[PDB]
Amino acid sequence: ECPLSHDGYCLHDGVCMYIEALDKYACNCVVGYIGERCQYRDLKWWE
Amino acid sequence: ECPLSHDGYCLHDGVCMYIEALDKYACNCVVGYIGERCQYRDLKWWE
Amino acid sequence: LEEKKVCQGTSNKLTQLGTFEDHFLSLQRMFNNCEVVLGNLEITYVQRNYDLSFLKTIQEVAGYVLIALNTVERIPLENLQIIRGNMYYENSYALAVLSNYDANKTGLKELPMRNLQEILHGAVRFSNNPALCNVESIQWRDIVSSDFLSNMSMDFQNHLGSCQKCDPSCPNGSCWGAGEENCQKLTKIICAQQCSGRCRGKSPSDCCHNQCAAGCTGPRESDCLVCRKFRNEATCKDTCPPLMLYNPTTYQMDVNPEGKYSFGATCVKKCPRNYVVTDHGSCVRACGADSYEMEEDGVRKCKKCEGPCRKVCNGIGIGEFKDSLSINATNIKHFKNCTSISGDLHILPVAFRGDSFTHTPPLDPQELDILKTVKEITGFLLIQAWPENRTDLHAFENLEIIRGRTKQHGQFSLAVVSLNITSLGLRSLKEISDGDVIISGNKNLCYANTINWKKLFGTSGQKTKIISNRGENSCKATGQVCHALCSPEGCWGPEPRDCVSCRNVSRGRECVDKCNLLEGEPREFVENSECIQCHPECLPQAMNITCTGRGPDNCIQCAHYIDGPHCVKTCPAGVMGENNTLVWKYADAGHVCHLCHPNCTYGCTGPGLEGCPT
Amino acid sequence: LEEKKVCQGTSNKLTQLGTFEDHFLSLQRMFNNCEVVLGNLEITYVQRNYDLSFLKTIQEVAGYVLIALNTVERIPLENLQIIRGNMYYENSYALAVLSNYDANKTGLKELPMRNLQEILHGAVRFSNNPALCNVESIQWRDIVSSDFLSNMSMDFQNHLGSCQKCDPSCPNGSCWGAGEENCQKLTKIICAQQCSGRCRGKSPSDCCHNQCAAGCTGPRESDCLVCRKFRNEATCKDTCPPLMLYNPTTYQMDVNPEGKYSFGATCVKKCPRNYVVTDHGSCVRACGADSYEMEEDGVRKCKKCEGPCRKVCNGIGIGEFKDSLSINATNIKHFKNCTSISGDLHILPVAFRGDSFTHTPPLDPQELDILKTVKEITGFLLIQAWPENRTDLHAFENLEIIRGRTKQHGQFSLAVVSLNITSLGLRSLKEISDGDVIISGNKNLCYANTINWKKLFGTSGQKTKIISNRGENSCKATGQVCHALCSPEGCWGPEPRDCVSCRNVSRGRECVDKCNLLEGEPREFVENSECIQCHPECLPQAMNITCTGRGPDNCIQCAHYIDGPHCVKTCPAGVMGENNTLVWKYADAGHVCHLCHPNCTYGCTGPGLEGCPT
Repeated sequence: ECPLSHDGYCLHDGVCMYIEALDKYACNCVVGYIGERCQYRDLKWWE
Repeated sequence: ECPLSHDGYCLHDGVCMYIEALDKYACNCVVGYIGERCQYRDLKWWE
Repeated sequence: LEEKKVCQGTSNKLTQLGTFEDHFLSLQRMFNNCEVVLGNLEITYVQRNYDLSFLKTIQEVAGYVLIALNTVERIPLENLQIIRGNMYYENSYALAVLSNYDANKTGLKELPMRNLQEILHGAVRFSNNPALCNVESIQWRDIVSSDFLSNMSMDFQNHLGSCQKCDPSCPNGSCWGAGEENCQKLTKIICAQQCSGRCRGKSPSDCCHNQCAAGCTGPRESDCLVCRKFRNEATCKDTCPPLMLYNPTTYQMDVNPEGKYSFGATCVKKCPRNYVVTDHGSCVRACGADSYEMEEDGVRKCKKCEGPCRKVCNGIGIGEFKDSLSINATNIKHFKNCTSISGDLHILPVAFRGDSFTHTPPLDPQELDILKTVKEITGFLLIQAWPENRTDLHAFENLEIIRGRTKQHGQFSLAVVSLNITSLGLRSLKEISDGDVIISGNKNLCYANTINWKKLFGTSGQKTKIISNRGENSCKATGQVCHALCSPEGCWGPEPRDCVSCRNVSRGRECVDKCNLLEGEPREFVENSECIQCHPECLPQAMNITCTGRGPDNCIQCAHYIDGPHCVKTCPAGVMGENNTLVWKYADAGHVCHLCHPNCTYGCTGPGLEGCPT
Repeated sequence: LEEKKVCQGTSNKLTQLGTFEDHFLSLQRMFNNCEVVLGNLEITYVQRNYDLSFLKTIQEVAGYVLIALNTVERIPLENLQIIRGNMYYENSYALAVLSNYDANKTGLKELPMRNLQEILHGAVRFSNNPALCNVESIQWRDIVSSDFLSNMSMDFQNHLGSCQKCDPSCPNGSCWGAGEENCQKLTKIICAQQCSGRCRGKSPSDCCHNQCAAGCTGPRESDCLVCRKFRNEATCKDTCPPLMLYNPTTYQMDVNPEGKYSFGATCVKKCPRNYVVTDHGSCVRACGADSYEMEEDGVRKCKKCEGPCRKVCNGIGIGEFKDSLSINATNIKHFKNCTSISGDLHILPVAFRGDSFTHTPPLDPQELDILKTVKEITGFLLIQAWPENRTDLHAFENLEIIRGRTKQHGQFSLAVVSLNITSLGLRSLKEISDGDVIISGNKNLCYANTINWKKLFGTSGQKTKIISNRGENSCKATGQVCHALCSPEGCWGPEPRDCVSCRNVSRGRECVDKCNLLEGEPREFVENSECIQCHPECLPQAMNITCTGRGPDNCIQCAHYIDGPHCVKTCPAGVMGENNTLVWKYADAGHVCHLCHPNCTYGCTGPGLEGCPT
């Protein structure tokens, strides 16, 4: 898990994983939310 | 000469000459006037 | 047919939209039957034994390409031709392939990107994927552009030898895969010195037009494979053929019958019915620095700024809004008096919450009354958060129209998702023109399934998505049905204050059963279902109508006197005229106003001197 | 001389300018030392022993090239390179040689036109040169435009053969008359199969640019010899680089850092002052009828005219006015309400005398007053006849400005020669932007040397030529000098109406010494040395000034009733007003008016209701 520096980075209840290869951080958006940090709600498929 | 058809075809006191080769009609502009029918007046060299 | 099947492409740099199984469904729901990716292409977190077979019809990508962090074995991009790298991944690369291996040193093996010919803008990056084979010997000087030879870093750790070696029937052992077909076909560094770029061979007549981007068939322009600039539906030009051409003999402009509007990387015969046409016929999003708009016979030209032309307001993202992703509590002040937001509006639940990432403090809910003067939104409207205590969208009173220049996900302009609100709060919305509406997720929201959007949608083909919004059953029972008098087509609210148009007609801000034609105290007329009073000088007609307009010019009979076309109360007696000469008139038989004698100074009660006595 | 010395080129095509020695001297000074003919190149009627060695510098022509009826030896046109043929001789040809001989057949021997390499338009013709050699073995399919090959009319019988054959060192012995360098040098029928246009060798690697019009030194656009279209002091472009590019990534016109304006055929940075700029970036002479030239501080383009549109009026020489040469008594009615003239105006004695050849009756000598409404001339004004009765230009007294777009002779923009008029009559000339002016050959005409034309000239470089007018002392010692009640300079005649500037007050137009400040019934007041009349309703102050401006509140002591900022002959007595109420005043001894008691509609005369009946 990413350190105590990127808290609140992942909107809409997504976890913050640390990519060990590229040395980067990235979200894991729950179903429905797309975007770099899970902001939007997939409108074409759900509501 | 020119026949009884081009009377006044040559303005500004211009004699009408006949070119029998080309079967074309042309003026002999008195000195000072230019143009196909001697209508203009050469300003760039005189009044 | 002359158009392809486009798709929008991802934008999630390196996220994971769920688990490995419900991520793949996001890949195949959007990249299925693609022909040209309008955005980007990102293949990430595709696990072993997963079937990638829809990647066969992808012929062109308008952004970058990211093939990183997956453990599939074969990705068949066997039709990718050109990467017109508009956007850059890592701001330097237009095609990146990194870490395609799981823990036990295995992963991606093949990559049949044989048809990849040119990468207009950007670079290529290969690092740390010790399972990809045969793509190490590919000479890259042929595909990338000229200058982009110091920023296309690359390295290949292919030492396993577990792949069949290259076929010795290819140009210097440059093969993308295995077989005679999968071999790099150079078309940039093999042909004659006097070639202008792409060249399907070596003969001095093989050089291609400098407007083909990935090789050609013949030296013409209409034979390009993919082109670097506009497309006049048969050829591939550099700039669209202008509407009017000069004339070096008469110093005039001559109409060009081959007139095409430069509509965003393709020439078209006519701008869309919702775009602002530039002076020299080029569809643009919105003319900027100093101009207006002009709805003349549909063609929304924009003429010029003169005087106090108010400032226009740019939507989220564009301009200085690249960092923030919504109207957070550090930029809502810049919307102090924006009255036409040329762009888009994002209301994200991060606004009212406040994040320690972008250091933006929480937004005060009453700050949203600033938007009470936003008369126009040209792009799209994504409504995704709204304070609980509020009963409806209070800010956006009428909006009057949303045009839809840009859209959300390329399909939607209006978005009302997951709102606890009770009412709409949008009481005119008269001419929504482009895009669909997603109004769903609001658990308590009645009077939505009565608005006839076909009366509002300008473009033909748009549809509604009104589902699962406090189902119409029992909305009448709980009293939430709108006002029972106004003609039912509208009623965004439960009051008669806001209904589609009106019961029958209207007296300003109120609806009525009928105008005051024939009878009534004030005489009126009807236009657009509105009741306007006749000029006081029209005579009360107890028989037929009274007037056909506001001005005294449309009266059927004047009450007092009649000064020509107009109906006057008293004929003029001191009105300024020409040459500083005053004006005096008189009423004759039919109460008609005729002028005095030029002499009569204090006026006259009759024609000439025989009218103005001593 | 970086810029090519241009000449005008004749347009006679069948005329004799005096005698033979006169025709040749006029042709001499006209074409002496000029390197581009912007017109035509008539070389007719030269004779033996003359010298045409001054034709050794003609390099381009912009129209037909006539060579006819001149019995002479070689015509050393050894440097012509292109005949753009913008106008055809006999509607067909662009290089027409006809009947170059006498009644003894010793005519045009040779014509070393070797350097000619392309005729951009029109056919050719070479009839009837009995002694003409080696202009029969040249390729009229290499030079002539590949379209007009059906109009060619070569026919020649050198049955007096006396010319040798020249050095066999060039294609098919295609020799332009003698020698070895005097023979053809072709660049179209040796190019490779895949060459765009002309070339310089035979290899497929040496085709010329697509914009060169006659050969090229190198393979680059900056190496053409004669630009086929717009030039840039550089690479011969095809259309000047536009001002704004499109940038289809973000749909908005981004400007170009190299945009230039199309001035006929050139790419200049800025349009000249007297030329209408356009939004497209093209200096023009006029624009569509759905517009008018709105001045914009010397960048005066033309925007769309809303509703009614200004009456632009096409001058003589343009449009339907083509077969006409002056203001016939058939096209005078077409200048009725033309406040401006797009084009130019010709007045010649043929109009007053009547042309039987054109079948137009003489002009009514008083009909010229129709032209009074004319206010602006775009081209030039040429007057060569005015009726002897009138003594001034009684029809152009309202003319304001002469632009100078299409100027006569490539020269003088105002020409008034061979007149009989004492006073000129142009009281309203204020500026002649570009051109020149000659007023000469007027026996009884004066006041033309007093005006300071240096001020009326817009640009710098213009100059006047005023001679042969009535002498200085024939005017000085006869009384007909500049008026004393006028400026020390700038006068157009005796009458007070017209003498430009004034040294004292002026009743709008007329320079006078003292206006009505202390006496006189209509009094005035001076502002910036232009005294203007004021209300009679004020009181005549026999001591000091009797008004302080124009409005009603500018009476020193208004003799009538004063209502605040307004004093009128009689204060309002029941005038309908704003807010749907009535203004009712009354009269008293102190001569002040106040609002009446609203009780009686008929208007009060005092306090309350006791005056007016109720």
